[PDB]
Amino acid sequence: APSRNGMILKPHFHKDWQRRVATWFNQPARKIRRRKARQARARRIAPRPASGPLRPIVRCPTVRYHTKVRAGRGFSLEELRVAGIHKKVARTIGISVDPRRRNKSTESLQANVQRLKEYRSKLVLFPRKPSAPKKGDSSAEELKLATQLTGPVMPIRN
Amino acid sequence: VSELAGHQTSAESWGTGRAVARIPRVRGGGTHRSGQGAFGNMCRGGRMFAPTKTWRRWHRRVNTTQKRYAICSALAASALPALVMSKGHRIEEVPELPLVVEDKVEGYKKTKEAVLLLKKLKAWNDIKKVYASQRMRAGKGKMRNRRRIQRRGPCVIYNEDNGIVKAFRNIPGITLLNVTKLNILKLAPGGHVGRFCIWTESAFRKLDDLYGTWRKAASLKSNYNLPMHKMLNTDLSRILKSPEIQRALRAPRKKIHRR
Amino acid sequence: MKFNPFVTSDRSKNRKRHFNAPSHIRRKIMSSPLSKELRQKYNVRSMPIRKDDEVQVVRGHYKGQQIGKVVQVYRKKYVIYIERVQREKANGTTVHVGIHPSKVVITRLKLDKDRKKILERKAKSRQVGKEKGK
RNA sequence: CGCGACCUCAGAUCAGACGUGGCGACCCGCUGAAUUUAAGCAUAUUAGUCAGCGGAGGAGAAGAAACUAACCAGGAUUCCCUCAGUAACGGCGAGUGAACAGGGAAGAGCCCAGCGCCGAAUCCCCGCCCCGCGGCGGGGCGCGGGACAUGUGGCGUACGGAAGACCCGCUCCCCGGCGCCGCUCGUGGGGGGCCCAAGUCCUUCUGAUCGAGGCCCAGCCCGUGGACGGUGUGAGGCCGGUAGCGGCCCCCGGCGCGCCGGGCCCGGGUCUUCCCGGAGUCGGGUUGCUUGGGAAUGCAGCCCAAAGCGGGUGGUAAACUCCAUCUAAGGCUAAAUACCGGCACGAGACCGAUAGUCAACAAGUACCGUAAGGGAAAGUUGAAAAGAACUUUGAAGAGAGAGUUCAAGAGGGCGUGAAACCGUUAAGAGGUAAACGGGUGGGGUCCGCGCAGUCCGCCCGGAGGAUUCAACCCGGCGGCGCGGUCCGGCCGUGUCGGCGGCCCGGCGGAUCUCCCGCUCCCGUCGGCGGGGGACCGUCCCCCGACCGGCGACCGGCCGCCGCCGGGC
RNA sequence: AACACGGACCAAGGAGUCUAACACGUGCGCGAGUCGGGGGCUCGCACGAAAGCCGCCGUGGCGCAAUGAAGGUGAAGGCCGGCGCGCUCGCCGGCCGAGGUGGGAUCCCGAGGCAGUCCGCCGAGGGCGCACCACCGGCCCGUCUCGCCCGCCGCGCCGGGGA
RNA sequence: UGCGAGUGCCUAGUGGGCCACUUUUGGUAAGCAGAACUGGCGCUGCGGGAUGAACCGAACGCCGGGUUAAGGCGCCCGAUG
RNA sequence: GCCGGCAGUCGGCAGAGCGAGAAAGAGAGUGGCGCGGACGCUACGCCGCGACGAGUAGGAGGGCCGCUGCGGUGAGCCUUGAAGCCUAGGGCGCGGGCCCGGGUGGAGCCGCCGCAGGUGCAGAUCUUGGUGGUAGUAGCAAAUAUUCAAACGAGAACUUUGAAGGCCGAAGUGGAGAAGGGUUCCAUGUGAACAGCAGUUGAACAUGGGUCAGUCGGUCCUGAGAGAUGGGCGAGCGCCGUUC
RNA sequence: CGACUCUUAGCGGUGGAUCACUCGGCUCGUGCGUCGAUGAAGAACGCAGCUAGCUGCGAGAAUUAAUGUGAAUUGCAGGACACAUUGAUCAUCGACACUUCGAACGCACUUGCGGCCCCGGGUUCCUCCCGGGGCUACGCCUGUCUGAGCGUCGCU
Repeated sequence: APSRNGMILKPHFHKDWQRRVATWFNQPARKIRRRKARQARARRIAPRPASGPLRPIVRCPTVRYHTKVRAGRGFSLEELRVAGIHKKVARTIGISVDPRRRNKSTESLQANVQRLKEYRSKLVLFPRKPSAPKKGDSSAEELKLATQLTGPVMPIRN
Repeated sequence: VSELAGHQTSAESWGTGRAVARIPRVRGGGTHRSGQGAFGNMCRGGRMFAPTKTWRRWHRRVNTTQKRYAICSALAASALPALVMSKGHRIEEVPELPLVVEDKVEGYKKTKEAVLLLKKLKAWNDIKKVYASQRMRAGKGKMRNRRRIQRRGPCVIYNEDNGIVKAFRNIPGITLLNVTKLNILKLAPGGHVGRFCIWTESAFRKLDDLYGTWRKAASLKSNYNLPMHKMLNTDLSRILKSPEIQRALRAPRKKIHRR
Repeated sequence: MKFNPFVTSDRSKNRKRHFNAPSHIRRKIMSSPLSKELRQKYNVRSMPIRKDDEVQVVRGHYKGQQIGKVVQVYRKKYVIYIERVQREKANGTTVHVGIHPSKVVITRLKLDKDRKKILERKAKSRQVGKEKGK
């Protein structure tokens, strides 16, 4: 029974919504549960970054946005073949690899290659044995770095 | 209250034609609770009116500028000793209300010297007042894990955790506030701005690095500056007594004119 | 206050644990402080009451300077009996009115080989806090 | 007329295993309404919800595109926000109602059939030996059996792969046992057991103190311990605990190191030659259900029913043509997610015995109905039973005494004991039922501890007493000061100057331009990014002036006045 | 008052609550901006399942722009001088820069008076005119009518402009 | 002639009425049904009409004095005893 | 409602006023002894005039009206007596209600500033529980009937014994079973509660005891029928059917 | 004065309201997240010196064994223990045991009937009889054994 100028409201309360009320009192406990597992995740991988593998430079679809640069699913194989890293070695070294990503442009390809090229420069690959095999790292590069990288590795600057 | 309370029974009302008055009653049985009355707020047992649900609006969110507004007024009311005594704190022997001490207080580890520190600052009388105010809580709160109540004492604001929390821990009334984690619920208990505060040397120099002055930014918060005063000359006894205002006033009419 | 989150600190829960404690916990709750002279000889603050200790009465109607032996320990009602602490009934019989172990100071323990091993281990733990807390 | 293989189908108390049922808060697969709304009602809505059925797990499901998009393109699945109460559906009424993208939590990819190549190179079971065997495994020996060519195992799955020629520098991982060192972050992974500080000090009130006062620095001692509970009240120190990067003793686990017995000698790039797709399935017609999906979103029954530069999709049906994106009809996969059941806990601005779960107690008990099912009422003596010994009346229930307890004015349904109602005593009244309002009068119980009746200041008179008044001296404290304009510090949400701190200062800028890194081209020339460098706005040092203030923000003399103490 | 209904009495319990959507009014903070939702970071959570912080500080919601069913479009003109027909039209440079009328709380000047200067105060009359109301104008989008002009990479079933 | 005026938001309750001077419809008439203006009850107590919806007077915070309206002044019952 | 008034308590740093018919100042200049003065102003406060005071549904405002709990606050109260309850005591406020005095009681409780609600009862043929009038009233009347003496006991109309008189009249008020009941069967003791009076009594209570099978039944067989396996159906728990 | 009736007050009765307590519920949060043919859940029946109900337990029946702890349980008796001894009581519990029905499992629920082996009384197996123990349900997988077929074939 509307009276004197209200909006024609359509509340979606005609179902038995009281049986399916989702309370959010778990929010502070869920935040501690996620955080205490996040610190525990970072302590199992001692020298590895806490955020995980490297994400590529990715531009938005949906011309509404059309200019923002996101963190992608993974580096495509066409981007990996230019940089000279095999697709089954990039997963183990800490590079996100997906096979679905196409590469229609060219400037975006070199953006992802240059991201991967200078990533190998700052990467500290530990040897599998304590006696370092070929193409590892020198012992002088080890001792001045015993910390991870909080936040995403190489944060993407728009 | 549980939604099954007052609904585990299976009762429907006897129809019209009997001396009872249309109440959902228990069906049969050689029992005391048989044809008595349920499913109503008026009956013994049964459901309460408007049962309290879990999804009531328990939490209230306040704007960050408003939350930062009250803490600026709470810290500014820690000065002006007329405010502190109006709260009830014993300040008469304190040499100076903005008590700033060295950073050696951070390095203390035992409560014996923490008690001795407050006596040499002549602030022990507040704790002495707190001790005499320890009594049983009035009401039903004693059987709900709220047996004892007491006056709150001098809060100590520390900048670095080095054992100052470990010292001012058993002495009643003292609450430790981090400089970066100051709380409005302890800087102004009960909604009253008066609170006697203890500051260290590192804590006291960080106040103009947390908020700044009016001509400088916060420099530790992103976008904040001190709010503008609505009026500067708050003492109106001097404004009304200013010669440039008395010149413009007319002659008063103070003769009383009765019937 | 308590900082371990697994501690009861509840009005209903602490009384439920106290009144419904089993017999071997009830031995520990019913502990009595030693006399002053034994406290510098054993370095032990308190010790559970035993069957054949003798007791100086601290408080109550039977408070005084008499030293009397424990007759028997009644762990269901959380109380012990003393030889010279009793009360005559109406019919002339005597009934031992009990005294709670918290109002009991022990002048000398009834020693056995399972008791000497408790005096030293409480005294050994006493000296750990003195050396560590020095 | 038989024997011997093979295929189909039986019997086993054959040898060895497997499933049933229950719980079911969360989940999956079905089946599945009517109350209600639309002010009626039939589509709609309730609602794919209640009920019914089956199935597991600690999570399940889903899950690595026959995807979204039309963009300079994103890229498994799951959850939150937002899109959004939007597109859309709807007797276009009530109402119903998504999805893309973006920001986040988490983030891990893979394996088959086929195509092929390897001498079935494979797997299961029985006997013997060695090891350990309380989640029956590893190695060896057996013309010891069986499965398997109606296809096991290795390489190998759309991201191409395989086989040959040729270039690059090559040889660590896994499994089953054994032992050893680091207690292995919430401060030592987990579980269990035992312990760790300080008043029962003096006096006093009480039945009992945990009450009150005091204890050399506000008091006695501890406080990395002042939470709680018990103790005859109200306990930091009487006790258990509490706090602690505290201590001691067992049991279990993973990560590291070494030994034994095995398996495995498995790469990438270039060139050449080959191969590569899952059928009663997609799709179409029709029907029914569902969906926002609307000329049919999705799921099913029937009929038709394929192709390989093919097929699916590109939110309006159809025909033609360019494109864009995937590869369906096979399968596995933790994490972010839910959890009113159970185990063990913690907490409460929650209720406090007609409340809170039906159930604080021998509660799903007593009891009711043949049954499905329905289903209560019921907490409190006392600090301690010290539960009333004993005398007398009565057969006894019941009393009078006596006795205990501070209290029975707490006497076994006993913490206090209200009202309705009743018994008895004191007073008063009574034939217009009783009761009430206004106004008085009378009579009572108590109150004013009333019953020669309140004081407060100035002055006058005579009777008495101080180590005393004014004015001076010294010391201290305080106020004021236009001291017309004393000297010196401090501050300014006021400025000037040095534009000095510029480097012996940081921040921000959509203000400009020696070094480093990258690709393109022939040590050089052009591009991109970053770091210096200059500029601007804003915070700091120096001198002086000016302005304001110390009256939200002062130091020493000086001048005046007031107060106190001591001399007179 | 009823020959209308309920009420023998007493004790306890007993009925406009909560969530969401809103509209208006009010208080506060910021302000053409506002907000921290959600998430993450500090200290183990006693109090703390609190607080503080964020090139996440704006992803996003609301608002700053509306009008059309949609393809789409989208909120200012005037003065002065010159070039072609004074053709109220097209093209070049400076100025005002967001209209006007009426009513408008306040404030300014203010004749005079409370030999002769300054501080106020009142003052006939004259004004720029807050907010707000009414009206006339002006501008944007959809639509109707009357017509001409301009431009090109593609001269057209092109696009734009006027009243 | 008298009165300080204008204007904008939300907004409960109401949507069964009745009576009376006068005008008046149907009906023989009605304490009947149905209309117009105005005033009342509803929502309102008080004095009076013995009693009382609407009749006359008069509208109300708690009181003292005085004076009245309508009604009244043999007694009930104040007042012509 | 008043363009209401009151910051003026401007004191040897002083001169104590602006109720008064008339638009504006108890305004600055320059030439001719005795240390003195009542209240105040929670400016959400104080004070002065004028008018008015009804009220249903309804709306608004103030509550130093009240209940419960929470953050502060009263160096708050309390076993030399808290809450609760009673009161022919003293009172306050228009009122919601509140403060003391006495008695019982024995362990927690109250005021102020804000916060929050499961916050105020006379009714709802309201719910639960308790108690009245009725009222010592209706009633203890279906089936012919009891009387005398003795015993036990404290107690006899109801128990037992003896005698008398009766009734059921063999389709019984008898002697035995089936179904059902489950210790009710028997002895002793009690008379607290039940046997609508009583009871020395009972099917009430407390102690104990008591049911013995080759031949008596069940057990075995099958009837009406029920119900698996095979088979079929069903999304499904499962359903159909008893020779298909 | 009476008897009866009304109001108030004191005291004594019916009644258990109010108040203060609370080994209890409700809500939220955390960890784990585990049933069963080696017999689950549930149910029945028994078990203490005196034991009705609750709880616990299963003919080893108020608990057995072991570890930890260490002088009690208790309402009343009793008796173990020396606490100078694995030792009273408690908790943990990892060894043993766990009656009947119940998915319930030899056939059906009357607790009645069966069969196949082994052992001891009968007996010195020679058949009855008795007692004890192990088996005997359905569905289904691998393998073994014995089979069936005018199924397809060869040998004859």
